Amino acid sequence: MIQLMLYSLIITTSIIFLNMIHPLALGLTLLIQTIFVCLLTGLMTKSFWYSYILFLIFLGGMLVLFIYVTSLASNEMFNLSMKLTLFSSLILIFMLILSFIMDKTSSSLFLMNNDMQSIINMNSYFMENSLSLNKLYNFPTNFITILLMNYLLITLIVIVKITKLFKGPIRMMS
Amino acid sequence: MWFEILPGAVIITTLLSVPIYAMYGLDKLMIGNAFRRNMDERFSRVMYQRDFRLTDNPYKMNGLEQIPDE
Amino acid sequence: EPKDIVEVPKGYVYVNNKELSMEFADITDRAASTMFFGELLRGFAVTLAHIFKEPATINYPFEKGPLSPRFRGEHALRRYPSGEERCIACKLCEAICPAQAITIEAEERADGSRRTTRYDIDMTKCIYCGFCQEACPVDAIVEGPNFEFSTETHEELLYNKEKLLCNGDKWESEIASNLQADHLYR
Amino acid sequence: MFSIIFIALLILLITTIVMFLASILSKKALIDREKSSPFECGFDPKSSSRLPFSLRFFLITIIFLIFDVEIALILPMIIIMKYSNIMIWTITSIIFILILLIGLYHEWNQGMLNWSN
Amino acid sequence: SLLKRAWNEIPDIVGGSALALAGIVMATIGVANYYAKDGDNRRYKLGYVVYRHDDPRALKVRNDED
Amino acid sequence: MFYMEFILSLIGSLLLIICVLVSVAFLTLLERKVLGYIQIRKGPNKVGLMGIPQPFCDAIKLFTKEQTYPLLSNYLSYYISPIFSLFLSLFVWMCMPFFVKLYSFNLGGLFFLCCTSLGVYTVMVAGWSSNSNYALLGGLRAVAQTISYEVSLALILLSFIFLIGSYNMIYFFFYQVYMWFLIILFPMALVWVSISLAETNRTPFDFAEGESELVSGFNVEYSSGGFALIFMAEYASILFMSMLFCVIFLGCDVFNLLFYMKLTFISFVFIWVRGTLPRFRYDKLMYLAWKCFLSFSLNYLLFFIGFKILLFSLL
Amino acid sequence: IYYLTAKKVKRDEIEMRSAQNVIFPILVAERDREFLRQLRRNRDEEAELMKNVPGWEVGTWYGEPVFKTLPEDTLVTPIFKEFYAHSDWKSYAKRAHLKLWS
Ligand SMILES: COC1=C(OC)C(=O)C(C/C=C(\C)CC/C=C(\C)CC/C=C(\C)CC/C=C(\C)CC/C=C(/C)CC/C=C(\C)CC/C=C(\C)CC/C=C(\C)CC/C=C(\C)CCC=C(C)C)=C(C)C1=O
Ligand SMILES: CCCCCCCCCCCCCCCCCC(=O)OC[C@H](COP(=O)([O-])OCC[N+](C)(C)C)OC(=O)CCCCCCCCCCCCCCCCC
Ligand SMILES: CCCCCCCCCCCCCCCCCC(=O)OC[C@H](COP(=O)(O)OCCN)OC(=O)CCCCCCCCCCCCCCCCC
Ligand SMILES: CCCCCCCCCCCCCCCCCC(=O)OC[C@H](COP(=O)(O)OCCN)OC(=O)CCCCCCCCCCCCCCCCC
Ligand SMILES: CCCCCCCCCC(=O)OC[C@H](COP(=O)(O)OCCC(C)C)OC(=O)CCCCCCC
Ligand code: SF4
Ligand code: SF4
Repeated sequence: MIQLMLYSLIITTSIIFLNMIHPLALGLTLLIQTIFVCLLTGLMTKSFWYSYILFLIFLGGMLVLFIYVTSLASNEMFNLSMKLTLFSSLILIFMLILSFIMDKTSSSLFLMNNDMQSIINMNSYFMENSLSLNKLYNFPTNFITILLMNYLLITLIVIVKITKLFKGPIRMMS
Repeated sequence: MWFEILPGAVIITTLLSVPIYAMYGLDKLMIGNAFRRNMDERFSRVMYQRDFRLTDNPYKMNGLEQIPDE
Repeated sequence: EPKDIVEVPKGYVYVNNKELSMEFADITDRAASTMFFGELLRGFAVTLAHIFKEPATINYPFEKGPLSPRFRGEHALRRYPSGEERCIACKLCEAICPAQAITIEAEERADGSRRTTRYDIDMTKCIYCGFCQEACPVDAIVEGPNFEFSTETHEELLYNKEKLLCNGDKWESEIASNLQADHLYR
Repeated sequence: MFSIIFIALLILLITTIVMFLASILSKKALIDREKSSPFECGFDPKSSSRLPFSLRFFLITIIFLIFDVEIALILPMIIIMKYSNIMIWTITSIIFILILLIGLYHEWNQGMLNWSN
Repeated sequence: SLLKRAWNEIPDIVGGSALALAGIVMATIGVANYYAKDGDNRRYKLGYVVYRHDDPRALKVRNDED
Repeated sequence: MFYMEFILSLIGSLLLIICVLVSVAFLTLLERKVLGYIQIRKGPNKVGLMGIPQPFCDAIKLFTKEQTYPLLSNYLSYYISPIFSLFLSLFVWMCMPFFVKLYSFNLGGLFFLCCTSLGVYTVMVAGWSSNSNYALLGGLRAVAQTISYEVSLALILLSFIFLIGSYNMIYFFFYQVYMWFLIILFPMALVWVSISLAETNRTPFDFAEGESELVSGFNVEYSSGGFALIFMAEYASILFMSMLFCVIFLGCDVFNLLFYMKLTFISFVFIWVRGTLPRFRYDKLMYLAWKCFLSFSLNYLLFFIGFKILLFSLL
Repeated sequence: IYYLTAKKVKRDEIEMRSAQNVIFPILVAERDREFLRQLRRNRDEEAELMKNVPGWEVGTWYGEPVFKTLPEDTLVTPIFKEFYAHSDWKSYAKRAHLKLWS
């Protein structure tokens, strides 16, 4: 029931996100979108780690983007429309009705949770995020992690090169 | 002089001690066990499923009186 | 001891003039005070010591602060011990009132004595300076000890002759004690 | 997590009831023309706050974003120590923190952690 | 020369570098102590493992005292 | 899951919310009393019996004064942000380690970091939507502050987690049965005290609400309920990081009254730093949390990586 | 002192893991007996329900076998949805939503 509610909320916020001209409307819409996407991703995995990781990522990213909102397109008009509110309300109540009259066994995800796994699975009895995150630090794929460290260092070098700090601060009509 | 700081501090000490100790009563009123079952590990959750399968109360314990005489 | 950048003259004190020591002991001392917050812990220790002090607060209005017999407060018009009002309408106080708060109008009284018929003080134009106290030859106008005379209305802070006479009648004992204990200073 | 959703909705509901009770029990006086105006320390503003704002720490913000996704790869290895090869885990962990120290000290050497000015 | 300037201006960096060098030495000591003995064959094993007598993993099983 | 659980989880969460709110009120009373006693003067003494119902005087007045309807603001975004600020500042308190099963937070550090990042989002939304220059400056100062302390707060937390081996804060109790972690982590007792004041926007890092650099910071257009929920959100954040100082550095036991005495003492320390040290500049804050705190966190993380490999071979 | 404390915590964790390892075989024996009983019940119920569909055969997708290159008498473990294909949402939320509710 909660998964179908998250489906309906993600659909309604995606309709809202496709229709917003103002960057702050897009920012708040993608705030509630990443909240609902973080909860939905959690439902699929045995543990709740990557939802938390994705939330730290997408709250570390738009924290910067608001500073660029206040530095570029700080002055732009909001335009509320009754058509979008009526459309979102009608679609939202229609999908809550459709989710209430639906069989929730057929609409549930086939991905296995921590309790959907059987009792005979001895790997399920370990600590909940151990075997999932193991291959980041194991022998076949530590070199991809090495490549990611060097990639992030090269990324930082690129950011320093193409954002020249000695040219001055950035604003509109600089 | 300086002891008047202690009114206004003990209230922070007492009231924040409220939501733990009250549950140490409020479980014992209805659960019967002061500690409700922790669900951190998968095995504790599976054995909680076993207890709630055996009895409607998972905190009611089946002792040796359940076992038939043979 | 740290050295001096500029040699001081006689009778002068130079602040921020000591060179920072480059020997290992002073560098380790300032490094330990840097990473372990030595001056921050000293300031916290001084502050925690002054938590344990006695407060200097006084329980107003049960406890009132110290004052002086020379204190300048509400203007008041004294009277003689015989009962006659002391003021003789000479207009020295209004001539010396530097914000021109006092307004005096006078005529001959029915017994022939020189008396006022209007003695107004704009208490919102007063600065409580005691020039009328020093200018008065018969010691009529004084600054009474009263300072709890805050009003709700601007018109009540424009004293008439009758309000000043009522202040002189009400505050007579403390004004008499202050002019007993203060008159040879003036 | 389903209980956390319900208690988060209950906290949001309780805070909205608290704010609406603060609005209902507030004193209802008539709105003056210059009461609603922005404060601006008692005078006229001369400029709206929607005027563009100068950013002197753009490089620090993008370095913060890069370092935060670097934080997102450190958090696994608390769990991974007890279940992996110790040699490979130490090579990855000490090489990760030393590469971060090379990057941070190199940008400290260039002075790119100082605000543009 | 440069150590006195770094110890005067940025002493927390010097203390952190000493702590990190001590950590690198202790990591080397811990890895060498782990691989000096049979560290891959741990005494207590996660899960329920049963070995037959003809298995090559059977004679590697430790018989220490708790 | 048993039905009674849900009921007792709801009851314990609501009781925790009510007790944290009244403890926020008495924390304002405690700050106004000892912060006076930091100086020579006294605290509130006249109203009520001995100043005890003084937060009730402060709460009756702020719930009855006129709501500001500002002119140039976006009112529909200005009205909602203190509600969300109080909502996350009370929602973070569900992470509290109960010895009973309140909530089985296996990932309590990540939950704490998420609500920590979201509280400053409410602060910077309330700063922008007031449409005042001082409010926008306080909001941008709050964004620069959280960009300064966020990665430093995370890496320092990881070092404590390494001493635990798990992300569940009740496992802080088993590793502190013989002694407190104040012996080991005294430099990050200082560093976590520095970060926790930057988390709660408190002196020496008070740039989001400045009384001398700005005029009340981002609270310049908030009055009579919006300011009240912003103020309780800030003080509940102060109570939460006082609790987290007591969890990590001190004993994580909750069945002793000494834990709540220690929490009142760490709250007194939070008042005590404000009454002694002057405020920084946020230039020096950004130069501090990027060149000193982050470098020390990475270095002592290396020290804990080596010490945990040394300890694991000995076991 | 932290090394001694970690020794004590490791001793408690090893004792708890030993209790788990000694309790588990009874639980998995009960699991496999109830699993075989429920598999027999599901095979009977699928044969009862699909008697009207002409192309349906028991255990195959319209005559096509699900799993090939296997022995004829093997048993692969069915998925979680086929195990609860004859039950309401209350059983699916009773089993699958254990961690997410508490
Ligand atoms: C030389 O040149 C100069 C001049 O020229 C001469 C000048 O003139 C000036 C100008 C200066 C002046 C005019 C005077 C000088 C100024 C000063 C001295 C100011 C400095 C002093 C301070 C700032 C004070 C010290 C600081 C303190 C004490 C910190 C605390 C201060 C506060 C304001 C906090 C109080 C606010 C509160 C308490 C908010 C209220 C909210 C609540 C109480 C909410 C809590 C709620 C509850 C407890 C209960 C709620 C429960 C609920 C909802 C649930 C319950 C439910 C149930 C069912 C029970 C200057 C600067 C100058 O330089
Ligand atoms: C009962 C408790 C009572 C006390 C309670 C209060 C606790 C103490 C105060 C807590 C915080 C108070 C509020 C925040 C104050 C912030 C002050 C601050 O940081 O100022 C910036 C100042 C800046 O330094 P500065 O003042 O010297 O500035 C000049 C230098 N530049 C400009 C280059 C920076 O201080 C620091 O940053 C100091 C370092 C802080 C972090 C500690 C690092 C320790 C490193 C490891 C040491 C290793 C030793 C050797 C080991 C060898 C092993 C082999
Ligand atoms: C195991 C393999 C390891 C490989 C390397 C791994 C990564 C590095 C690990 C630490 C090694 C030492 C790093 C020293 C450089 C730190 C960064 C630095 O000093 O940057 C230059 C800085 C620029 O100044 P700026 O930050 O702009 O502002 C003024 C100061 N706040 O300018 C200053 O701060 C001026 C002060 C002098 C700067 C140069 C000092 C170099 C000294 C090196 C030796 C001493 C340090 C170690 C001593 C203890 C060792 C146990
Ligand atoms: C994570 C991000 C999430 C983002 C999405 C969040 C969405 C949340 C839901 C949004 C709903 C929006 C509904 C808006 C309705 C009001 C619109 C509005 O703007 O109203 C204006 C009104 C007065 O403002 P105005 O005069 O326009 O002044 C501005 C001039 N510059 O403003 C007002 O009067 C202020 C509002 C007052 C509301 C009072 C409601 C009536 C009382 C309700 C019951 C209260 C009961 C309390 C006691 C309960 C006891 C059990
Ligand atoms: C209005 C919402 C504000 C944002 C909340 C963000 C929460 C942290 C991010 C996240 O995904 O956390 C995953 C966590 C996962 O749970 P945990 O892994 O923390 O705990 C297990 C859970 C009963 C064992 C402890 O979920 C939440 O925090 C629930 C959020 C509810 C939101 C309600 C409104 C849609
Ligand atoms: S005290 Fe000074 S200002 Fe006041 S009435 Fe006397 S002369 Fe005038
Ligand atoms: S100086 Fe004295 S006597 Fe002369 S007019 Fe004034 S009050 Fe009267």
